[PDB]
Amino acid sequence: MMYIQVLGSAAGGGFPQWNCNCVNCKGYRDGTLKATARTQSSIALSDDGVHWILCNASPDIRAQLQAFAPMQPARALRDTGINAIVLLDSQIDHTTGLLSLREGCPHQVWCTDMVHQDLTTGFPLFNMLSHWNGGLQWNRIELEGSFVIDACPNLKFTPFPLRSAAPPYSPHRFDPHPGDNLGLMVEDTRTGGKLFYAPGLGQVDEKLLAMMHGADCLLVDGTLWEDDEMQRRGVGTRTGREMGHLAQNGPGGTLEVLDGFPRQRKVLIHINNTNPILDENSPERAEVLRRGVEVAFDGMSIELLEHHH
Amino acid sequence: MMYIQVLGSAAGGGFPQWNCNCVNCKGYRDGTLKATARTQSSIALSDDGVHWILCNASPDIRAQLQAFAPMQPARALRDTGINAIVLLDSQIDHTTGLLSLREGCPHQVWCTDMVHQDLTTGFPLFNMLSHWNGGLQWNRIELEGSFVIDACPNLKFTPFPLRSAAPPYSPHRFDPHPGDNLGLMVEDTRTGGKLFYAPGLGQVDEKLLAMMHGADCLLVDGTLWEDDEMQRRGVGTRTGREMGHLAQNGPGGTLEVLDGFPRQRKVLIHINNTNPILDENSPERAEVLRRGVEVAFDGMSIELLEHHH
Ligand SMILES: [Zn+2]
Ligand SMILES: [Zn+2]
Repeated sequence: MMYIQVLGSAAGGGFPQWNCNCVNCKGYRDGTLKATARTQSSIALSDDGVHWILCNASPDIRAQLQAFAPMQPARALRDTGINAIVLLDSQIDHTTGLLSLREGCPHQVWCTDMVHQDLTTGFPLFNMLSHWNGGLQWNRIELEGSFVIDACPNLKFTPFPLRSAAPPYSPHRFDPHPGDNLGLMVEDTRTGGKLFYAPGLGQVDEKLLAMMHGADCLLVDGTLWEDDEMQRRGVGTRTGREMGHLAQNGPGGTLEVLDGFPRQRKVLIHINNTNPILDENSPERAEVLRRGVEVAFDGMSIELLEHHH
Repeated sequence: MMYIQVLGSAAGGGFPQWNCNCVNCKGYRDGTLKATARTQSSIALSDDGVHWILCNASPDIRAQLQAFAPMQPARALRDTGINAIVLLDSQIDHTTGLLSLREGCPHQVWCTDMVHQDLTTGFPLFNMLSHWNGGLQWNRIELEGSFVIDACPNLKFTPFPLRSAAPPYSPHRFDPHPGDNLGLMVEDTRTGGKLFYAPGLGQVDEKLLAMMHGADCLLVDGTLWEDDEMQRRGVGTRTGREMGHLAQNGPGGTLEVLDGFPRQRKVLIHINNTNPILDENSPERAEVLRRGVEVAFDGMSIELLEHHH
């Protein structure tokens, strides 16, 4: 059994977003819209329900941990359910939460060489936190092969490369490198149960589709309904493909992709505050549910029991 | 009229603290203790109720802004009630929140040269955020005199120096400098109403007491009940004076200091998760109330109407 806990299900900014008055955010604050607030994207993984691996450390991490009881097992005066953190990239929204964990150092942190470079230079979290009881202990994610975190010995992690898009602060934003961005396959080696985790997905190739077919649960980018959603709502000028996100709708959209995966569990995560699927009364949400696709929400629990083969 | 809004009232770590199972934190999670959760120390100031100055940008800033409606005036598709941010020091718990505001740059940020040095080097927030639409625009706080922020033209800020204690990450933690730490006097120049704000206060001298007597409201360090509170609760080894905090109780304690200020409004803020005054049923809380002192809570509103003279 692999336990997957959705700590946060929104895109950057969360929902509602602090400075946003789009139809969704204003509607939420007004009480006129049936939607649930969401913190920024982050999941926790476990093979036993006691030892957890945090995937991405969001700026909302304090509220996220507090809302999920296994994060505080209370086995000692000081304690936490977090046994390791895996970073998929070096973006502020995926790393800032580490600052809020510094009272609990040392932490085992898994990330690529490229992300470690960013987090020792442009956003020098490793350097900063080294002054808190040894700080973050770097475990290198290699760009081929798999890894296993000791605390959850039955979870086998196999990262896969995504198009490189270093964050704006990065010394190499204008010079992208392999290892800037990855997605995760996670296997419970006791059952063969497999999670495909790609909260940021801007393109799909044949090899990607192949590896998805071997998965049991697909947890994938749900940022925008349409590629021009930001402009439609009047709160941004950047497009979906510009931000490295495939929209749900349209030719080559994620809903079209997911049509080829009837037997997988399918869940959208990393949902932007502008996305109508957040409206529980929207025809867009209705269409997602009609396609057998789920919309992640904070506190969602996914249990992977077994492999389909 | 000066509006003071307590966005967060806890010390670093907040209450409950994510990795803490002390009597208070465990009691809160158990439902067996009558206490209210608190986010990390931060206040907002206004002279008109519409334009706000944030004092310290805490890691809890998203939840803090969301809980206080004037922070979203909704005058445009993009909007915020934050017109400026004042930093009193460069500590992670007082600055991290800026990362969560980057979608709203440019921001006017007031801080000393020493804090600006830290935030361009060891924790390079200014450098990072410069890539978000101009980033943070530095306004230097000088080490003498006053300043006025344009958006609230009736608030006159006069900082006062505190003992220098640069954060652990700082290139000069072992070499403290004037300007590392300050407190604030804030005057409504329409009424002469004055706030004395010292959320971190480790010592008091004659000049400090003098300037306090000229204030109408004293909003001061409430971190620990006793100097050895951390050890008593079993969750730390550092002492109150070691962390630059005068405890409420004992010779030279803040309660003893506050005895000399009968006519000022007196409010404790920046309260540690270990502090028994958080227990609404504690005899420690009872003693505070008996002394005419208040315990800040998230969402507390303080209105300064006029000067006592
Ligand atoms: Zn919005
Ligand atoms: Zn505690």
